[PDB]
Parts: sequence; structure tokens; C-alpha cells
Amino acid sequence: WKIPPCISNWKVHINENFAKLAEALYI
Amino acid sequence: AKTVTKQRVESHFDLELRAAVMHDILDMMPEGIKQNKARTILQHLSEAWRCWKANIPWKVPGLPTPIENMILRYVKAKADWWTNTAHYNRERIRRGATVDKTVCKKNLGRLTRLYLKAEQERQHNYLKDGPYITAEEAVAVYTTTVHWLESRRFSPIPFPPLSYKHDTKLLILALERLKEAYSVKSRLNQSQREELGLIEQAYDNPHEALSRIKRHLLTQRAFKEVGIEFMDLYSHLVPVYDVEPLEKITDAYLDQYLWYEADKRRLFPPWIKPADTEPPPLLVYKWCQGINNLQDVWETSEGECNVMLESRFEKMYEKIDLTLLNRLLRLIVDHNIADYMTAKNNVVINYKDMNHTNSYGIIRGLQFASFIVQYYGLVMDLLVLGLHRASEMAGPPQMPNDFLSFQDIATEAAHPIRLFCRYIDRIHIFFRFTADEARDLIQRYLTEHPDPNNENIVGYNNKKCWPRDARMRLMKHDVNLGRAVFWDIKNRLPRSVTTVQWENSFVSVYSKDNPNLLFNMCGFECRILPKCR
Amino acid sequence: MPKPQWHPPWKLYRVISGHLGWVRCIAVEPGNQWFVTGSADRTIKIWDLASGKLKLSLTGHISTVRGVIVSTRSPYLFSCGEDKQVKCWDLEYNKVIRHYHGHLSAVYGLDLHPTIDVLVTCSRDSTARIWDVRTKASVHTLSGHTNAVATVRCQAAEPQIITGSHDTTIRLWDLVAGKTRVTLTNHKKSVRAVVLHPRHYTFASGSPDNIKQWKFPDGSFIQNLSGHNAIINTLTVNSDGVLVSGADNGTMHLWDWRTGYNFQRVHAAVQPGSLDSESGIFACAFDQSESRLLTAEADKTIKVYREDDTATEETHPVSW
Amino acid sequence: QDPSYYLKNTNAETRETLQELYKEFDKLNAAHYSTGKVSASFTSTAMVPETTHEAAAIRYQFVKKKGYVRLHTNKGDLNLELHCDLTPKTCENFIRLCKKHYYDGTIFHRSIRNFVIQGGDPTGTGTGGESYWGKPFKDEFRPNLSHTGRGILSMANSGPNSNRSQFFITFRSCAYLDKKHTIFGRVVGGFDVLTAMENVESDPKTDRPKEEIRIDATTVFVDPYEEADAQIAQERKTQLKVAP
Amino acid sequence: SQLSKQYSSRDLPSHTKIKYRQTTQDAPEEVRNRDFRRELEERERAAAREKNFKVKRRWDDDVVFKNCAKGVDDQKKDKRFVNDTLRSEFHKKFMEKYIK
Amino acid sequence: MEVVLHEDKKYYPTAEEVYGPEVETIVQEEDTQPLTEPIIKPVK
Amino acid sequence: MDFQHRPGGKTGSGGVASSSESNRDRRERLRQLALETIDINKDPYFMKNHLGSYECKLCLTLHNNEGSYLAHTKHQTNLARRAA
Amino acid sequence: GVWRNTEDEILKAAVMKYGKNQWSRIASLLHRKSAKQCKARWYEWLDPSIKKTEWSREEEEKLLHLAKLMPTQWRTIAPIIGRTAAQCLEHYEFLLDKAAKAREKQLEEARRLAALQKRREKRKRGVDYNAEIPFEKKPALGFYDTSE
Ligand SMILES: [Zn+2]
Repeated sequence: WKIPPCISNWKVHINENFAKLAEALYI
Repeated sequence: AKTVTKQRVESHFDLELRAAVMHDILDMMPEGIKQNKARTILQHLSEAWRCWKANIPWKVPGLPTPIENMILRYVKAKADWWTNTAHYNRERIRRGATVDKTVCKKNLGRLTRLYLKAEQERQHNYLKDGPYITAEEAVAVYTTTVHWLESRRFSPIPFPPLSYKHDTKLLILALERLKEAYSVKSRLNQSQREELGLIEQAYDNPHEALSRIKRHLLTQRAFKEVGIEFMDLYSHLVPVYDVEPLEKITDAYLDQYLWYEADKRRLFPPWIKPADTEPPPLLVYKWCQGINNLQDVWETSEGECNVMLESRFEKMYEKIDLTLLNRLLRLIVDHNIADYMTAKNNVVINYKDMNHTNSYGIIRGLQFASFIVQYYGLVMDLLVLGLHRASEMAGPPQMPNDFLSFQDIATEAAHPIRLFCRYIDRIHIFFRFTADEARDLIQRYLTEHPDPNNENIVGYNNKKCWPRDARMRLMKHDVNLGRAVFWDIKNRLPRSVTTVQWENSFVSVYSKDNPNLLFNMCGFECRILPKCR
Repeated sequence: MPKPQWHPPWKLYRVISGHLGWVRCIAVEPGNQWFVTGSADRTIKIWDLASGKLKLSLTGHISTVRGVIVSTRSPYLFSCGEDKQVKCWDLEYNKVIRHYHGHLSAVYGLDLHPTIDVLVTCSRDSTARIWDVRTKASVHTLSGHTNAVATVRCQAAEPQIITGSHDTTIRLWDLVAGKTRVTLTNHKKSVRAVVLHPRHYTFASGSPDNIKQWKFPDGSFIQNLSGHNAIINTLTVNSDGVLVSGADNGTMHLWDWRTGYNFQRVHAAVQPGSLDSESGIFACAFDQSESRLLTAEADKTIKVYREDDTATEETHPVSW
Repeated sequence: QDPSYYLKNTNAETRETLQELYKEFDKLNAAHYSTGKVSASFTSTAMVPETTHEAAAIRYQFVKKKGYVRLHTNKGDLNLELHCDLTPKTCENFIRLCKKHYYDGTIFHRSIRNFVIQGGDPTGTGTGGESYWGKPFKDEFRPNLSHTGRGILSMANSGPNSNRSQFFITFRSCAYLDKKHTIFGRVVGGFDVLTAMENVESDPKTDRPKEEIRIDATTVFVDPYEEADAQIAQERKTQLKVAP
Repeated sequence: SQLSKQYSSRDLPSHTKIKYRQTTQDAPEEVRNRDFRRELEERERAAAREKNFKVKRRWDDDVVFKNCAKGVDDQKKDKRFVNDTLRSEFHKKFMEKYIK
Repeated sequence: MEVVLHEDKKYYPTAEEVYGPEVETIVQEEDTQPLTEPIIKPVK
Repeated sequence: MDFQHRPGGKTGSGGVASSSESNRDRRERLRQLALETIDINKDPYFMKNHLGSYECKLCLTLHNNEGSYLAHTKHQTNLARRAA
Repeated sequence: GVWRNTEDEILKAAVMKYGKNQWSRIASLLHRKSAKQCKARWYEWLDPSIKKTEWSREEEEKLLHLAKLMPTQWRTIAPIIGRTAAQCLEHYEFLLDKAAKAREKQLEEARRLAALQKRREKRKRGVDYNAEIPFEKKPALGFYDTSE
């Protein structure tokens, strides 16, 4: 039940179909 | 005890929220544990709510699970109260029932935070689910654009050369366009004074400014962040973008150069509106006269029907894929120009404590955004009309037509689609049908969408500003014809690019039953009645 | 140790949604035609009992409604909230007609006397207040609790007023003098729910430590119903002897009142789009027919449980 | 359905473009603080919304008290107690060096003039040898039992992720080994032999003695890392007869 | 405190008579003899019962895409309720209405 | 896959998937009767 | 007029300071920030002259501004030379 | 738009003092600098999480692959590979070119000196703690005690 102190600020993957689309456009 | 009045609502709610959390601390903690540390838990709750407001991922790395469940549950309660208050205040603001400056400013801030949360959701969903354009739809769009530009004998726009003839004139026009916004001579601020000083420095030494502009066009592909805010028009909000002034000067020169080159090389066909030739009331008058001067337009003796369709493209700006945009823009201009065009839209949108990378939508705050919108709308006009009717409407490239004229009567009568106009994203199409074509279209629409109980009248919408005699008479045949026409138009546009909705559109039929033709162009509701009827 | 009587188990059969806040309290009209919910949406909704259709929605509260009760002998609806105000609604016009005022903090619950037509409210300022209904006059201010009084119960027999508070204490009060009579300090955590048996002249108190059955009027300790170690927010008892304990973590336990034997553990699911932390029973009530159990779950739902008639004694045997 | 759905009047180079494109183409590990995926997915809309809590994994060398290794080197048989609670990586590296023969038969890595003497590395260059994973494990020095004082046994390294098998007994207090070498524990036996090895003449260029103190044998007087491995093997074999 | 002479404006006498339940308004003497169980089953049964030369093409033949509005059918999808105030259908309709 | 758009983007299971087929799921917005209609009708 | 929505001002204010007062306040705050970072870093080379100038005793170099000494961190080679 | 090293050191000290989200407080220290300029200078060059190393083979392969996939979208490409947009754009151009307290005590002492000077020459409805017990609560008696 230990609670750390609050560190206040006031005080990625890509789908493969993208690649396929780019290849199609080049072709 | 004092009552909880209006000015004492919000803080009191927070006070009550705090007290509830305190009670839920004091019976959750087991036997023993002298250090309750409830102030630290309240600080964690405040930090979690502040991270929810800024769409920041909040995760304490070591934190006990029931305390985390408590914090997430109470933050969801506060967020629900916040969002319902925003909805209710926006309904009261749109109704005009509230005249309050603090309520308006607070609600504008709340809707800005909600919109940026939804926009960050949309950008992450675009990056995770892949492009919605699939493969063959983009290839078909690219091929149709290539065939259209080959058919028009279009000469591509080159790079701005080293010694251009009209570069100083375009720079003067762009600098006057940028100096338009600061003619009030108010108190301004530091950034507006910096922009005005940059405008004066470019005005004094135009050659160095032009060299810097061409260097920026050749070299830079990564740009500074853009600010966003919102105009409250009390019925809807309008996004306003803020750009660094050096990029504003470069984009203004690029906008002037691109529009001059597209007008000189005649890229845009005359149906694309707003053109510079006429004001929009003159556009309304020219549309009415182009309807009136068609061949046998009011003759309904043989069951000929006229159909006027008005609609929009809905989320047109939000669904412009940037790779497809770069491939489409490489067909028109030099590759360095199109790379600047594409890379300008992939920047970071900032508002207070939120930053997100715009990767899917276009940004309308760019100076050259109008050119991209009208070019994408040209592609959508080619998708709607097809290549043959668009080549008939534009005429031959050696002798182009004007806005609402044809080369021949036989070229007019060869297609049902008589007139066409696009006003940025609004679409106005005028069809003329014979009896057999209308019967075949109604038969095909009822084949796909059967309705035996005649419920098509109920969802149909009408212009309520007119009297009952001036409104559209809702016979079954005209309603079925209008729904058939709208279904056939909606089948042409793929939903990945843009869609056309029935609720935002309006289809009017002129027939032997309906003597009036109703439409709404710009801010004008127009009703055409022939002298024969 | 006698064998407990076999109770048939209960099952969820409808889930009603439509509130935009936590449903905090549920009351049932005495003619069993409709029931009523108060929420954190600052709205009070009258729901049909049989069809489940939303009959009416009333606004007027400015904060979260914490307690709603229907008068058995008057056409009045009493609502208390976190806005430090108690409202008496005339159902005859569906409008607020009386404002009981004087609490310094949020009112966490209320109860009606079944015979005298006097009102008792418990609030977060460590006080309960006893109000005459017609004159809106606070005739007593019961004080002596050192923390917020989570719940209050009222009955005709002596003692009239039962208070459970957050300082691990239960106070059995005297109505005519406004003084406490019996103090029970057996609980280790906050007493969040007390419920009174309809006929056995006993009552039970709920805390995260245990559930404790006592004996009126001296408050002598009878039984320690153990298990269900969560923050119990509510407690209701059937006329048939079924005790339902609902917790803040969403788990529901069903007990025989006499032997204290847990015979069913029900952990319902949540709303379709909802976190796992938003599972919690805030209030629950039987109907007048003692056959439908209505719970106000923390995922903005009302969940309704029915008896399972297909089960028999050998299909669900009583352990030990 | 089919790729030619939503496609009428297909062009030529569209058809060879699509043709060319298609021709080309856990029980004891519950650490009770959970993952941060639910809270971050709720507070931000930039992730997939997950609504159910999942407990975070944790083995981190769950051992019993402190180990004690008796190394019989050329100075003699010296016993050193390594605190697994102060540094489990250093005690695990020392146990793996004494177990996988990285320290048994090895030469002295370093030897200073009554400051620190390093052995158990098979290379003998100061930071040689191998850990349990082959590559050198992470190094961290505890504040309760650091690499200071007389006979402080530390997994000798130049910093983090560099301590594999080099065990250095420091005979003097120094801040150079603090937060650079993972301090295992302290020498509990053979203080006279370690003092005679540290007090011998040593070459200061390589910081090593002329006569290398070579560990002839290693014995596990108390093995915390092997007991933790046996407990992990018992926990694995508790659910291995029906999970093959 | 009843020693003061300050009278609040909302402490004036009002609604001095308590309305009681009449015979048709579920007075407790007719509540006590009723059986709510059976009446609840025919009300539930009534609710369940009431619950139920040169030839040319076609004019639209020369387009690029066809039947794009094929699987567009909302129907019961507007009847879904989600307890997430950013992913609710009402909030989505609100954001597409009030932001242009 | 046939790519779902952002406009649909069906997060979460439906209510029949969560609660099963036996549980009747009722979603209720707007009152069936107006506020002028009184609960408990007056005698007249 | 909208008295509760006017820009905020209090009586007996005295107005906004000029460019010279703001410049010397910025210089005093920069001196305070430099002294705070020096005391955090615990560098013994920093000295204040009798005429009030920053001096690096390890480099034996005077500094006109606080950021001149803040950029004086060559100093490693001079510290290695002055170490012996 | 130039950035001296003195301003970079002052910006680093201001970030280490005032945290991250304050920028106008940071830009108060820097003369002829804005808060947006300070934020851009921190997030572009002076952030310690910026990888100021050389590109690996895997980093260059991923950079060339992602530049082939999404053309001229460097604000999207750069968080995938972990570098910034300017560094990855410059490295991609290079790869294509290669391929081609006391005051109150003093006031109290002065008040005591003035009081002694006035003594040598109401109570404001308060409670005098030095005269008697302020709120006298007697201890409970039972089974013992003979006082003192
Ligand atoms: Zn120096």
C-alpha cells in the first residue's frame, strides 16, 4: 500500500496496408 | 447556512467530490498503516483530472489497484458532469437564452478541449487502421485525373524561375493581402508587430525576400507548430489557425503564384465557383437564367421531369489523404512545389497544453489551402459527372465554354445532367429526364430499395419558408424520382473520400404535378414558376 | 446449528439505462405501480415497474440527488441531495412545494416515520435533523457523531431513530428528548448501511469489516455475518428472510437472515462502454410484492433481478 | 467482397496496375500495481480503449536472505557473504561465475596496493568473465551495503550493464566503486589472506599483482541464487505435469 | 435558536395543511389487503403482449464507382447506448452539428 | 478486413453480447407523458 | 457599463515599470538564477570581485555577464592543468 | 532567430528550475525571446532525450522504408524512428546524395521597550492565557488519589 508522491507536469505502430497503397501508386 | 447559488456551483462540486474521495480512502485502507497519505491521493486525483483535460496519458507506474480504480471512477464522474454541462450550456447559447460573457468563454474553452480530444482520436485511428482509401479506388482516381489532364492538353505548372517576369507583382499582391489584417493600427502584441516588421522588411528589399522564399520552397520540409483557436458564431464554431509569419509570407507568395498560373493555363473548368468573374448574387441570377434558357425546359406534356439537387460533400477537408494528395499534386506542378504543399500540412497543432500531429486532415488556415480544396473538388466533379459529360461541359480545349453554355443543342440534350455547379463544397445539379429514363431509374432504385408501404414521404424534407401552395407537392412518383436521383448520385462517390447525406441535402422535382422549382443557392432561397404553369 | 431454509437463487432479467450520472438511490411507490430513481444527473426519474418505460423526469436539484423516499400516507415525494437542500414534491402537480433548509453540508440520506409524519435527514456536517413536515421546522438536531452520518433509519417502535456514521459508530436515539440512548462501537470501519427487519424486532448494520445483526431495543449483539469483504454501500431485507448486501466493488451477496448463511454471490457485468472500475451497487430495494430486486449500479444502470423458479433444493444444495 | 466491387468502367493501366500489384503480393507474477494501459487509455484518446485491468508482471531473484560463497584461492580459503537484497544481480553474477566455471579456475582480474583486489574473471584484465545470461548483467550499488570498507565484495565493472564475473574485494573505502560496480556484500572469512593478497607488490599500470590470486576451488556455503532458482523451478513444476 | 427576532422571508407560514392519500390514491388501508404479486404478473404479461444506327450506353454507365451506398443502414445502431461521453452517439452528433 | 471507417468505428461489445439473450436491454430517453400529467391523479 | 468584465485594475497602483527598471530587475533575476545554479552545482571556482565581477579562479578569467560564466563549463583542460 | 550559447545555458537553467509547462515565466528571463521560441528551441535542440548519435543500419533502413511509404510527412515519420524531423530529413537528404522571523522579534523587542518606557513614565475581548487555565478540564476521578 505504498503511494509515491505526485510528480506534477504543472508544478506507435503503422498498419501495413499503407505500404501496399504506396506501392500501388508507384506502379 | 448559505445556499448553493449559481456563482457557487462549480467549486462546491469539487469540494463535495473531495469529501467523497476522502471517505472512500478511509474505509479502503486495511488494518494498520499509520501513514494514510490522503493528501497525496488527492494530488493524484487532481493530476489525473488535469491529464484528462489535456488528453495526456496518465499512468503512475507504481500505484495500488483499488486506489487507481477509485481515481479513474471519480475522474470519469467529473468528466461526465463537465461534458453534460458543456452540452447544456451550448444548447442555451444557441437558443439565445443566456447573455453571459463568462459562460460563453468557458463553454468555448470546453468545446475547444473536446474537439481536440476527438481530433487526436481521429488522427490516431487513421494511423492505426491504415488508409481508408484502399488500393484500387486511389488508382482509379489517379488514372481518371491523368486521363482528364491528357484530354484537356494541360501544360504543367513549372517551378518559379530565377528571373520571373511577374514575381515582384505577385509579392506585392501577397504583401498587401497580409497587410490587410493589420490595418486597424491597434495596440497589437509582440507577434503581430513582428509580422508587420517582417512585411515591411520584405517590402523594402523584395529581392532578398524572393530569394528566401525560393530557398524555403526548395529546401525546407519540416515546419514550426501552428496555434489553433475558435470563433464562437453562437450556432457553430469556426477553427482559426495561427502560422509563423515567415511561413505565412512564403505561403502567400505560393498561393498567388499558383492561382495566377492555374488561371493562365486554364486548369479550373468554369463550373468551379466562386470565380472572380461574378458576385454570388450574379451567380444566382446566372444559374436561374441558365435554367430558364434551356431547350424546352418547362414542357411537361410527355412526362419530362426536371430535378434540382443541392447538397454538400460533408467532411471533405477531413478526409484528404496526404500521400494521395502528393501523387495528385505531382500531376500538376513541379515536385518540389508539391512536396512543400504536402509537407506544410503535416505539422503540430498546439492549444495551451495539447499538441497533436495532423496527419490525415488538411489545414484550412494555410494561405494556399483554397487551391488544394478547389483541385480536390475538381477531382470530385470528375468522379460525379464522369469524363464524357465533363468534356462536353468544358467543351474542346481550343475553344472552351463559359459557365452555363454548350456548343450545341444536341450536346445539351445528349445527357440528363443539364447544369452543374460547385461552390467550394456545395453541389448544385440540374437534371432533365424523359419518361422512360425516369421510369427506369425509379425501377432500379425500387429494385435495390423496396418500399411497399410508401414510407418515402415521411423521411422526405421540404422548404418550410414557402406557403403550402408554393411548397413541393408530395406525390409518390416525384418523391420516388428524387430518392432515385439521390441514390444514383450517392452511389457514384466512394465513402472513403467523401459522402453525401440525405438530411443536409434537398431535391426538388418539377413535373406536371409540381409547378414550382425550389432551390437554395448561397443565402438565397429561390422559387422558379413558369408563365405557362 | 440448524440447517438454513433453502432459498431459490435470483437472476438478472432486465437492465434499464438512460441516466447520465450515477444512480444513487431507488424508492418504490407503496401501491407497486412505479418506482423512482435519483441520480448524479441532478434529475429524478419515475420509471414504470412492469414495462420499465420512463414515465417522468423531474429537474430542480442543483447537485447530486442522494436520497429519494415516497410517503406511504401522503402523496408526497421527498428528495435530499448534495446541494444542502431537502425538497418535498407534491405529486399532485409534480412540483416542489416545500423546502427543508438548515443543513450545513451535503445530505446523505433521509427516512420517514411511518406513523407520525415527521422527517429525519442525515448529513455530512455530523448531524441528523428532525423536521416537522408541515411547518418545515427543525424540531431536533441530533448531534454526537464525530464524522459524517452515512445513513439513517426510522421505525415506530422504540428506539425510533437509528444512525450509522463514518466514525465506526451506531447511535440509537430517543425521539422525544433528542438525546442518544445506545452507542454501538463494534465496527472497525465506517457503518454505511443499516436495515431493519420487518417482523423480528432486530436490525443489521453494514461495514467493510463485517455485517452485524443486533437485537432491539438495547442493541445487544446477536450475530456476525462474515465474508463479503468489500465496501458495503447498501442493505435490504426481504419479508421472506433474504438479506441482500451490495458493495462498492459491484459484488452482491445474498444471505439467510436467521442462520447468516451466504447462499448466492452475484457479480453482474457492466454497461457496454464502461470501465471495470465503474462497477458498484449504490442502493437496492425490493418491491412491494417482495419478488423483484432493483439495484442502482454505478455504470448508470438500473438492474432488476427475479427469482429463478426452475431451481430446486437438490439442484442448489445448502452447504453445511 | 471482390476487389472489382465498387469498380465499373475500369481503365487499362488501372487493370495492369492492380494485376501487377496482386502478382507482386501470471499467478505468482502479480505485482499488485497493474499495467498503466487502462488509466492512460481512459485519460487519453491516443490509444486503444481497454476497459479491464491487467496485473503487471514482476522474477527479480526472489531469494532467501543473503548467500555465502567460500572461494579457495592461492591465498587460502576465504568465505564472503553476498547480500542478495542489496544487489540480486551481483549475487547472481557471482553465483553464476562460481557455478558455470567463470570464477573456478580463473585468474585475478585486478589487485591494488591495499585498496581492492579483483578475482573470478577468466580474462584477468579487470572486467572479464561471463554472467548467467552470457552478456554482462546490469550493475547497481546499494546504499546499505556499498563497495566501501575492508573486504567489500562487489561485482566489478566500469558502470551499468558491465558486471559479469569480476568480483572485487575492496580493502579500503573508495567512492570510485560506488554507483559503478554492483556491490554484492562483504568478506566474512579469510581476512588475513585477503590482507596478505592486497599487501603484496602489484603492478600499477594494469592495477594487477605480479602473482595472480587464482581461485582454485569454489564452494557454496550458502547459495541464495541457487535457492531462488530451485524455488522458481518448483513453481514451474507445480504447473508443468499438465502443461506440456 | 428561538431567542432571535430575525424572521427570514422563506420562513413565513406556507402549505400549512398536509394532503393525505384518498381512497383512489392508494391509502394504506387498501394497500394492506392487496396482493401485488399477481397484479404484477398480468401487468408484465400485458407489457410483453404490447411489446409485440449508333447505339449509346446508359446515361449513368460512364462512371468510375458503383453501389457505394450498399451497406449503409443504421436501423438499430441509433438504439445503442454507450456509457462513454466522448464516444456516445449524442456527443458525436453534437460535435458534427456545432463545429463546422 | 474491408477497412472500417472512423465514422462507424464500433468500439465495445453490444449489450446483447454482454448480458446474453435472456436479459432485456431497455434504453429510455424522453418521458412518455408530459409534466402536466400528474402522477397519482386527483379526485374530481 | 460592464464593471465586472472590465480589465482588472486596483487603486493606488503606481503603474508599470519602465524599460530601465524592468532591465535591472531582469539582470538581478539572472544574477539570482546564476547564483542558484552555482550553489546547486557547488562549483568552488566562482568568485565575486571587490568591484563586483564574476571570476573563475580555476581558469583565472573575468566575466562581464552571468551567462559568460555559465558558458564557462576550456575549463576542463584548465582544471586539469591547475590540479597539479 | 539566432541562438547564442549564453541564451541556451539560461534556457537550460530555466527549464531545470521552472519545469516544462511554464514558458512565459521562462521567456521573462530571456531578452528578445518569446515563449513559443523558447518552447521550439527546447523541443528541437536542447532536450536531453534527443538522440545525438549516429544512425545505425536499422535506423537508416527504417528511415528509407518510411520515406518510401509516406512521402514528405516527417512529423509523422520522426516519432516512429525516435529522431526529430529535422535530423531525419537531413539524414535522408544525405543518404540520397550518397546514393547519387527576526523582524517580528525586533518588533516585539521594540514593543517591550516601549512598554517598559511607558511603565517607567481595553483587553479587546481576548483570553489571557497567562492569568489562568484557558479551558479548564478537570481529570476524571476514580478508585485512588489523595491529591498533593
Ligand atoms: Zn573555468
